[PDB]
Amino acid sequence: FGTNGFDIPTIAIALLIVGVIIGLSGLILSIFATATASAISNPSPGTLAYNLTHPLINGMVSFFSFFPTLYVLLGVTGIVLIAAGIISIIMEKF
Amino acid sequence: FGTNGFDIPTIAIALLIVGVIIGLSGLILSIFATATASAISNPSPGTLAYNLTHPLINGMVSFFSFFPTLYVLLGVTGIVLIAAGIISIIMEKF
Amino acid sequence: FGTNGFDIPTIAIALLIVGVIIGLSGLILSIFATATASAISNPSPGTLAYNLTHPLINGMVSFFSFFPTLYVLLGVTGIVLIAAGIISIIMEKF
Amino acid sequence: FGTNGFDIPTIAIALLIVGVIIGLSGLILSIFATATASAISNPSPGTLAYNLTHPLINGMVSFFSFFPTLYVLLGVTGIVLIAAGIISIIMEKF
Amino acid sequence: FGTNGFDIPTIAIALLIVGVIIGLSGLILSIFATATASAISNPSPGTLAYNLTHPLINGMVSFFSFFPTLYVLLGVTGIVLIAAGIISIIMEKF
Amino acid sequence: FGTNGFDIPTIAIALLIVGVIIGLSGLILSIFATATASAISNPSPGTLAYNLTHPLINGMVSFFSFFPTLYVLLGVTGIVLIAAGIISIIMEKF
Amino acid sequence: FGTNGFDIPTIAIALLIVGVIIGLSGLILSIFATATASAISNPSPGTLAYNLTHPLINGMVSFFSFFPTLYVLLGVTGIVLIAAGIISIIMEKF
Repeated sequence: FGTNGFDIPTIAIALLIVGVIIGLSGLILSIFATATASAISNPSPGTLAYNLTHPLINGMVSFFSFFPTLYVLLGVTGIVLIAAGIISIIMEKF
Repeated sequence: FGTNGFDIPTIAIALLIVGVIIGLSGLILSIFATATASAISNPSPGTLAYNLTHPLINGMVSFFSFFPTLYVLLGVTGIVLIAAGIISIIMEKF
Repeated sequence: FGTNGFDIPTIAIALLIVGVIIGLSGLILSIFATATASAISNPSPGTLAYNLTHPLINGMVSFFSFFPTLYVLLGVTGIVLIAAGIISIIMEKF
Repeated sequence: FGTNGFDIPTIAIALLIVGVIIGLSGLILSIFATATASAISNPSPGTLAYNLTHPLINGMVSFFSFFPTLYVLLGVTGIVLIAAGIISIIMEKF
Repeated sequence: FGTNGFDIPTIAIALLIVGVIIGLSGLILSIFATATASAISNPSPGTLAYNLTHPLINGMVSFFSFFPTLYVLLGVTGIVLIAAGIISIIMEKF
Repeated sequence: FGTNGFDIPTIAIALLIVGVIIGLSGLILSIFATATASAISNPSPGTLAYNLTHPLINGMVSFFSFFPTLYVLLGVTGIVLIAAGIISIIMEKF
Repeated sequence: FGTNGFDIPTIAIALLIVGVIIGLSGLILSIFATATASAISNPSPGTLAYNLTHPLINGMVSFFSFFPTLYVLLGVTGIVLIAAGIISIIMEKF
């Protein structure tokens, strides 16, 4: 059901795979982050350990804050492919 | 029942396959999302785990919100193919 | 699901791997830093041992302060790749 | 009763085997856990033995809490296989 | 009584075999589950044994709840085969 | 019941083995720790024997405190394998 | 009266043998347990002999409590064999 490489069943299967992979990624990261939170403690506000550990958790927070826009762009990517497939069908179906 | 590659039984079979694949995709994603919801808990509004986990679920929500337009475009795709087949039949049947 | 080398499932897997690796790195460094803090003591403000040891912990603090910008740039890196993939798709999909 | 490797009697036998194996696993683990609970005592809240033994039972509780999602995913696995078999039948039966 | 591989007596025998196998599976699982229920006791709501045993029975309940949709899909599978056989007969009987 | 190496009965047996091994480990360590607690006495707070013995029990406490995160990660490991098996099934079942 | 190894008279003889063996086992164990009960006395609640003897009778009670589920599973075993024989007959009698 297509012309050259655009196949609607293939697109549906690809969406299935992408959705399930993202679900697994979210599940695994969320499970692991709880273990991280449990492991690290809060020594004191001003002792040596605080100076040793604070920037690491700051980087954790920053990178985990950068993920959401990555996911948004990854979601936006598919609409471009679908529109390109539609346009390619239109171009030489007539 | 056609001219070159447009076959009405083939179109019906293709619609059957697309519908059943989309049904399976919806079923599997809906089943898996319940397990995800059960697995992740709500630690606290302001502790370390919240900062570690919140953007991930934000990305989950965003991507799952992007699916509906993908499905709408995927549905729109078929009408173009059917109309192109009709026009191709008309062009050289007479 | 792509054109030449841009594969959305591959991108999702890469994000999974990067996230889990960063989580392991943060966990290991945070665990080890507590052992470092426990091991080193505070001899006195002005004796020989203080002169012998202070610049080392100063370098510890400085380098651990340099990590956060490294993590920020590492996070920024991925958006460039995703945008480049989108542009590459757009260039020759039409 | 199938096309290449999808056999409904074989699927039924596989479900039988999986169910009976899970039943045996639950029975054996539940029986053994009672013996574990009987064997370990509660020395005191703050003596040496408590410090020596508490994290072990904490790990017991954690791992036994991780089983339920493992079972849920194991159950979800079969629906994917059945749907794949149905789709494979549909693809080349017509 | 058929054309290539579609044989009505063979279909009837296959339905017989599937029905009897499902009957045996239900009988065996139902018999075994009573023994499981008898074996496991209820220690207390909050002692060590409860923490040790509760998630296992939760997984039991979940997986046994996942069976019904598996059976429903297994039943749906046969109609597809019968319809495919009918269509295959129609295609080249005329 | 699988495609290449993913076998649901094998997964169930593996979970059985892992659970029983962890149960035996917890039981043996808990039994032995009571004997350790009984054997070592408390000489005095400041005599020679205290200086000779205290860091050893400190290391005991520390290592036994490190076990819980080891168990948590060991539990997390299985979900990755199950998700990978599901994804591998999805990839080439269709 | 069978196909390869399933013989109804043989099955009946096997059931006869199993029943008579279980009857003999129950009779012998019940007779011997009375002699055990007669032989052991009750010295006192707190003297040396009580500490010396109580766990042994506790183990007696526990093991004799484990027999019933063993008998239940042994009884369940035969239904599986009979159903397997029926299915094997059905498979190649037609």
